[PDB]
Amino acid sequence: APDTSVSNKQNFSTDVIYQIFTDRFSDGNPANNPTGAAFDGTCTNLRLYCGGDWQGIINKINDGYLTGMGVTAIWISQPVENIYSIINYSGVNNTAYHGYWARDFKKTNPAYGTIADFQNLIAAAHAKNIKVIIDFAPNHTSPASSDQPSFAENGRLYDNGTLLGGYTNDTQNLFHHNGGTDFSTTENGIYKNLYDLADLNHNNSTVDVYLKDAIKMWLDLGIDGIRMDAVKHMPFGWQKSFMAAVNNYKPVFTFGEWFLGVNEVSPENHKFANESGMSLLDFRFAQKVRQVFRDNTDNMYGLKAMLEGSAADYAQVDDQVTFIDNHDMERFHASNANRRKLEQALAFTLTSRGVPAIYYGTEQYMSGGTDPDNRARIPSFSTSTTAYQVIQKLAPLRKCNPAIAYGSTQERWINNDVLIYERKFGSNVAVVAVNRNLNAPASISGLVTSLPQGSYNDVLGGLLNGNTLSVGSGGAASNFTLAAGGTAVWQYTAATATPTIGHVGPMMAKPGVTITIDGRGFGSSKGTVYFGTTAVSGADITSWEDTQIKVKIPAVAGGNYNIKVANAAGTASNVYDNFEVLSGDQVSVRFVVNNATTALGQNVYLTGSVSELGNADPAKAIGPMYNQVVYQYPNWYYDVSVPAGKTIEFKFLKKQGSTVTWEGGSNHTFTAPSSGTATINVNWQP
Ligand SMILES: [Ca+2]
Ligand SMILES: [Ca+2]
Repeated sequence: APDTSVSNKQNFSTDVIYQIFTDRFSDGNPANNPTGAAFDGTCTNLRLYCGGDWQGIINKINDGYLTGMGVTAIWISQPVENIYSIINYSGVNNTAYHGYWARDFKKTNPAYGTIADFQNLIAAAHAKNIKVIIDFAPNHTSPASSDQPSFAENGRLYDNGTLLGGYTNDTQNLFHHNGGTDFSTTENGIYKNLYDLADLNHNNSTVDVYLKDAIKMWLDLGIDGIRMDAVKHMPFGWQKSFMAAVNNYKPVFTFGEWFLGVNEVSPENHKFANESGMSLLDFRFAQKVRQVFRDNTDNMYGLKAMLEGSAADYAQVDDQVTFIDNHDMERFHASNANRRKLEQALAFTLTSRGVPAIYYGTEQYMSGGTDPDNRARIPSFSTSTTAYQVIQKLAPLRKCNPAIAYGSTQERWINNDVLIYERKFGSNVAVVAVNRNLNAPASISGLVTSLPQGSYNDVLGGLLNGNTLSVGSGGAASNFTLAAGGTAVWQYTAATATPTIGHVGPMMAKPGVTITIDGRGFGSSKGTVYFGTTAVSGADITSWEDTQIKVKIPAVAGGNYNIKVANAAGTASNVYDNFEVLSGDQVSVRFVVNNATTALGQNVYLTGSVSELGNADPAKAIGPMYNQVVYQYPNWYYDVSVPAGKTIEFKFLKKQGSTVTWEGGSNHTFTAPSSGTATINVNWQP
């Protein structure tokens, strides 16, 4: 099918996701309502159980509210069974209405619905061209206390009914026991508890296997995507082996939550997004958009710079999940005023790079503070709101215009309160002019674009005070007046001649796995897929359309490659870099090194005989390794996803500045496991 089909689990750029907090959306079946002190019919107490369930969600689907909006995907609350306990925090009673306090990843939450209810959810949505993304929190279980078993549910972890263990008396070692986290360091915040949430020990074979088994169950259910929780509070090494597990099996678009504060740029966030095998939330995009349209703590210059920087930092920026607000921030809309700001941001976000998300109720101009004041129940389902329209107008541009789903981003006109950017993909253009100044009308002159010559009517139909554009020869738009707080969208579409790739996914898998190349001008006739230098043609190319191709990863050596297509004729497309062919199925193995003394700025990295280990390249070495929590310096440690059932030769190195000091002697060798975790404790060879 076309890259624009509901069937495409690997691509989400052309969609518009709608983030729904299940319990605060629609109550379609009163039956599953929690009782007693855990329920609040009125939803007046934003910390109890309101009644939101899968049923209600289906009800909004077939009723037109969702589809009307032009929404194409829904990311819901964690489907899994949560704890029933009614925890009390310094007086206030709380619940797992949020869906993060899990007890059993193999069962559903009765409140949300039953397996059937869920399956009904997947079928109801699929029937309408709506994708389904589920939240999955493999980080912790629930709140617990080592010294107090009776509190809550002792972070107990079940396995489809059969009790695995609990925080207290963790003899199996399913959990971590290094106290809570202070967020001081990336390492510290991984191996230590988050508040009171009993951290899971993925280093345990029992926990690693089980979790990789829970997601599959959901996989086989119908989900078209996952939303990893606390991707920052989980061992990067282990996450990659998780992704490897999903990919090598039933690949699906996966993104995670790596919070970012105002003006916050983490080189670590980039590396995770780039190499993990999954995208992340675009806090970088979101944080700035707010400073530019809501709190106004930066100008369009701050906006442009972000757009540019981000574009080079993330290897697959067209994979980041953009938004203006969510569960972890207050509502973009200030009760106080000017809704035009929200709408401008809304306009901004849906016509920009990446996959746009929309927090439920945003189209209703919802207020509130930080959680729980940002999870109130949707106050109405009216389709007359200007924000619903705006979404209803620009949303489908991701499906109809490719420059918007795969285009690039270039500034073309800008000052303090104005920004005129253009998306460009093949012979597809689109220019979005935005005037944030709410008190003045901007006068633009000298604006140049890629649009052909002719008139261009504002897609928004003057909805945001946007005008019709007059583009003369050369692409030199006439002198027009951008209305105050105005917003306009002119675009140009056209058949694309040469093969152009706009997407690839999964971006990480072993040989045999089937990838989904997306773009335009591939031709209706089967061609050939090049994986670096190796070609792919014939029966190994499961499918070929003008928009999307489906080939099987060739039997090549694990490592980074380039994807490039050549239509039946022989014409070579554009190159798509950063594809990782794994040496095979993966496992999470923790590496240990003794007496690795060092000096300031000098750290320890790990390299090895596998692509997964950097193939001996020091530029591609693993680390810097950790050395404070689990193990203490001079002992260094690190969790690395390695090829399963393979004899590996490794050697440690130390780096300080650009200078590398190698380990002495011959490589240490060991044999990774064909399943589960494993630890390798060795000593530094002088
Ligand atoms: Ca209900
Ligand atoms: Ca953790």
